[PDB]
Amino acid sequence: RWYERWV
Amino acid sequence: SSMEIRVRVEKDPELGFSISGGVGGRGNPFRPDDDGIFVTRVQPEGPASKLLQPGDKIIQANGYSFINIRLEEAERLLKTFQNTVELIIVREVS
Ligand code: NA
Repeated sequence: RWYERWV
Repeated sequence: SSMEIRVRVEKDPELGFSISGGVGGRGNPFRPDDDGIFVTRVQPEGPASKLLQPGDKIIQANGYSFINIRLEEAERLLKTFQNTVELIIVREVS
């Protein structure tokens, strides 16, 4: 699945 | 139908949003067949609140094109920028 990264 | 939005987010200390997607990446929850970089969550009381929205596609950041960019490169650029970051995003409307 898609994943997210915090910036 | 869509709009292009140029916004400045002042890091404090981060931009306050997450990204998903990227070329060769694992996709995104908004446009499945689009390998772009998508704003995914926005921190509610953070620097990007009321500026960016989930689903916004980042197409430029501080003059770097984010079209056809790898997720790791998008993330590392965004984290390396200091102070105010100028983003151009594409926002879809129903
Ligand atoms: Na702030």
